Formats: sequence, structure tokens, C-alpha cells
Amino acid sequence: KTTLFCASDAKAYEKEVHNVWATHACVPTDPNPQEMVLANVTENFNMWKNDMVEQMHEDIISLWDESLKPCVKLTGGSAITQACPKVSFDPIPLHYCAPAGFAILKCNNKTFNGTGPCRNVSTVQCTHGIKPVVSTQLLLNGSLAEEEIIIRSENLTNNAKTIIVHLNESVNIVCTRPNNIRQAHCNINESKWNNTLQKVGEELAKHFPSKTIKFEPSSGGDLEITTHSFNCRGEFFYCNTSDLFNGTYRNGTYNHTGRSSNGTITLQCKIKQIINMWQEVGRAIYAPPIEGEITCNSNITGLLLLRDDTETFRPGGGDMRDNWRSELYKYKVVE
Ligand SMILES: N=C(N)NC[C@H]1Cc2cc(CN3CCC[C@@H]3CO)ccc2[C@@H]1NC(=O)C(=O)Nc1ccc(Cl)c(F)c1
Ligand SMILES: *[C@@H]1O[C@H](CO)[C@@H](O)[C@H](O)[C@H]1NC(C)=O
Ligand SMILES: *[C@@H]1O[C@H](CO)[C@@H](O)[C@H](O)[C@H]1NC(C)=O
Ligand SMILES: *[C@@H]1O[C@H](CO)[C@@H](O)[C@H](O)[C@H]1NC(C)=O
Ligand SMILES: *[C@@H]1O[C@H](CO)[C@@H](O)[C@H](O)[C@H]1NC(C)=O
Ligand SMILES: *[C@@H]1O[C@H](CO)[C@@H](O)[C@H](O)[C@H]1NC(C)=O
Ligand SMILES: *[C@@H]1O[C@H](CO)[C@@H](O)[C@H](O)[C@H]1NC(C)=O
Ligand SMILES: *[C@@H]1O[C@H](CO)[C@@H](O)[C@H](O)[C@H]1NC(C)=O
Ligand SMILES: *[C@@H]1O[C@H](CO)[C@@H](O)[C@H](O)[C@H]1NC(C)=O
Ligand SMILES: *[C@@H]1O[C@H](CO)[C@@H](O)[C@H](O)[C@H]1NC(C)=O
Repeated sequence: KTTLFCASDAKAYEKEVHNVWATHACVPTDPNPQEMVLANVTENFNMWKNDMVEQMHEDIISLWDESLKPCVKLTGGSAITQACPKVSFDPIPLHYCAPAGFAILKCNNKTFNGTGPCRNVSTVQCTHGIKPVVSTQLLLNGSLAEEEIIIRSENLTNNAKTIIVHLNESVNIVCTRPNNIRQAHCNINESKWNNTLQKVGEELAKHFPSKTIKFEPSSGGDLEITTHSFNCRGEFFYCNTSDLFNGTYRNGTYNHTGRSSNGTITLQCKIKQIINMWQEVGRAIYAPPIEGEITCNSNITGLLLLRDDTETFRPGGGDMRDNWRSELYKYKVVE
């Protein structure tokens, strides 16, 4: 294809690392939105095979090695040591733009499952704003679906193909390490989670009909995928999800099997210093946690599930490109 560029709304005076990187690598956004309609054009898309995702992945990796430097980095046999200062870290939206001679096509089917032919298409200079939010299991601070829940997969038969659940209805998750210096928790409205998993099981049933739907905690792996992991304000949170991906859906009803309390699920989390890298196969060691109350109040906007009568799904992730895919699913670059 071609090298795209990034337009951000970032601020040169911000110390925050996303802002620095973007002012150093992205052009300013166009306030005037260049957009063409053309319903009839009938392009095909395949979110699973989309050079845009690669380019963004590249960039985010660059941004992380520039901003979130680890005290140590073990890759292969080598151990590189850098200064690993604490930093101001809040992901900002990024727009991916097509350079002169190329344009981005945008699929407008509010229910597009991200592969195949798309009726209502548009021409755009740039993607919407996308926050590069690295995480497993739970997709955070993404952009909602429009009409109903969508279920995206390269191939649902193949149970080794990550499944992306695109929710239409954000679900609050609040994580705090309050003022063991490494212990924190996450709170979720069990009624909200309730509804969401029930609705998700419905939609999942449409794709496996004679089967009862099951949600079970992550079976095994590196700690970074068997828990909901993510970076908040700098530190690396790992949160246990077993009280969350824990329920059955049978006969149009969803029962939650995980344990709650006064109608909220709380997740035990630990802040980890040693970190299995998502960028490449290796480890990164970071300084002990900063002090004071570390809190991220985020929207669960999507899931990352893997499947194994009864059909049962567990939370997955680990290929940070799936996060990008979940937002970029609806575009392709052309010409
Ligand atoms: N150091 C290794 N090994 N990097 C390999 C990556 C690549 C991959 C891929 C799969 C997918 N599976 C299924 C089929 C193929 C593969 C086999 O497992 C799972 C995990 C992983 C690994 N991702 C992570 O390690 C990771 O994301 N850490 C992490 C760190 C910080 C934060 Cl905030 C976070 F959110 C996460
Ligand atoms: C996705 O939708 C296309 C049609 O738009 C269909 O051919 C394909 O089988 C669907 N796959 C999944 C996993 O929904
Ligand atoms: C979201 O999707 C679900 C199931 O796909 C549906 O029941 C609901 O009405 C949709 N819209 C919402 C919840 O606003
Ligand atoms: C998914 O994989 C199965 C084998 O696991 C294969 O038979 C099937 O054709 C694949 N689906 C698609 C849409 O290619
Ligand atoms: C999550 O909690 C359950 C029970 O509390 C435990 O068996 C499981 O190993 C925990 N996983 C992690 C990664 O802490
Ligand atoms: C669901 O949660 C309960 C306690 O909250 C736990 O005993 C049970 O094992 C969990 N289910 C699974 C499949 O882990
Ligand atoms: C949030 O949770 C409380 C109890 O945990 C419940 O009373 C309230 O209705 C929930 N919010 C919504 C919008 O349902
Ligand atoms: C929804 O949550 C409420 C309170 O948190 C609980 O009483 C109810 O059993 C839940 N609904 C389902 C279908 O599990
Ligand atoms: C999600 O967005 C809110 C608002 O920008 C922010 O407070 C929170 O830290 C974000 N969460 C993550 C994981 O970036
Ligand atoms: C969560 O979703 C709401 C509604 O979609 C949105 O207005 C808000 O910016 C999002 N972020 C937080 C932290 O609530």
C-alpha cells in the first residue's frame, strides 16, 4: 500500500508522553471534515488483513519505546538498561490519514461485521480519533457500536481465532490503588454487567444455536493475558477477572455465576514491576509504583474472547493488533 500519517489534537506544552510523541510525529488535525458519501459503491473490506492495523501497531510500539522506557529490558540474551523515570501517561486520540493520491474508504453499515461487502461507503481523509489503549480481555475507552452488538472474527469455526465483541453500550470499570503498596481493585456495576453478558450471549447464540453459552475465566497463559491487564497513569495493573467471565446463558436467560457484593463486582489487582512485553517476545522491568491514589475510570466498550452441547468462551488477548483492529475494522486505503 502506502505510508499513512497521523493527525492528532496534541499540545506541545503537555509533558504527557502521548502528547509529546504526537507533536513530534503527527500533523495537526483538520477542523473541517473532508467527507464523501456514495451508497451503492459496494467495496469489500477485511478487518483481519488490513495494512492500516500494521502501520498503527508500528507507531504505537514506537510511542511506547520512546515514552514508557523500562529500567531493564530483557530480549533474547541481551539486557538493555535505561533511565525509567515515572511519567505523565494518558492515551490521547490519534487519527490515521491517507497521503495525496490515496484516500480512506469507510464502511457505513452500522451492523458491518468487518469482513465482506459493504453497501453504504464513504471517502475520507482520516479515520476517527483512536486512543491506542493497550490491554487484554477488556477493550477500554473504545468507540461503541451504533445499533446492535456486533461480533467480529476472522473465522468462528476456528476456535483459535480471537473473537472481538463490539458492545453498543459502554460499561463502567473503575480501578484504584488507594492512597501492600501493590494492591488495587476494580469495581463494576453487576446489574450493568448482567445485562451486557446476557445480550452478548444472545448474539453469540445466533452463531451457535443448539448450544448453551458459557463464560469462564481465562484458563492459562502468561499473567498478562490470564488477567485483565493494562496501563493506568503509568503503572501496570493486572486484575483478576474470574468474578466476571463467570456465568451461564441458557434458554434465553443469563445467570451470572461470579461472586458479587452489594451489587458490584470488585476485581483484585496487583501492580507488577516485571512485565511480559506485548511489542516483542521479551521482558521489561519498571520502577516501583509512584505514590498516592492511582485511579483510572474507564469504559469497557468491547471484549476479547476465545472459544474452546455446550460452547464456552473465556477472556483472551495478547496480540495488541486486535485492539487496533477493533477500531480500524471499518476502513481501507485505496488508489
Ligand atoms: N512476551 C511475549 N510473549 N509477547 C508475545 C505477545 C504476543 C501474544 C500473542 C498471544 C496469542 N496467542 C494466541 C495465538 C497465538 C498466541 C499464543 O499465546 C497471546 C499473548 C501474547 C503476548 N502478549 C503479551 O505478552 C502482552 O500483551 N503483555 C502485556 C503487557 C502490558 C500490558 Cl498493559 C498488556 F495489556 C499486556
Ligand atoms: C461476516 O459477514 C459476512 C458478510 O458481510 C459473512 O460472509 C461472514 O461469514 C460473516 N462472518 C462472521 C464471523 O460474522
Ligand atoms: C444493543 O444490542 C442488543 C443485542 O444485540 C440489543 O438488545 C439492544 O437493544 C441494542 N441497543 C441498545 C442496547 O441500545
Ligand atoms: C474456518 O476454519 C474451518 C476449519 O477450522 C474451515 O473449514 C472453514 O472454511 C473456515 N471458515 C472460513 C469462512 O474460511
Ligand atoms: C484469580 O482468583 C482465583 C480465585 O480467587 C484464583 O484461583 C486464580 O488463580 C486467580 N488468578 C490470578 C491470575 O490471580
Ligand atoms: C465463579 O466464581 C466463584 C466464586 O466467586 C468460583 O468459586 C467459581 O469457581 C467461578 N467459576 C469458575 C468457572 O471459575
Ligand atoms: C448501579 O449499581 C447499583 C447497585 O450496585 C444499582 O442500584 C443501580 O441501578 C446500577 N445502575 C444502573 C444504571 O442500573
Ligand atoms: C443482576 O444483578 C442483580 C443485583 O446485582 C441481581 O439481583 C440479579 O440476579 C442479576 N441478574 C441476573 C440475570 O443475573
Ligand atoms: C479512559 O479514559 C478516561 C478519560 O480520558 C481516563 O480517565 C482513563 O484513564 C482511561 N483509561 C485508560 C485505561 O486509558
Ligand atoms: C464513557 O462513555 C460515555 C457515554 O458513551 C462517554 O460520554 C464518556 O466520555 C466515556 N468515558 C468515561 C470515562 O465515562
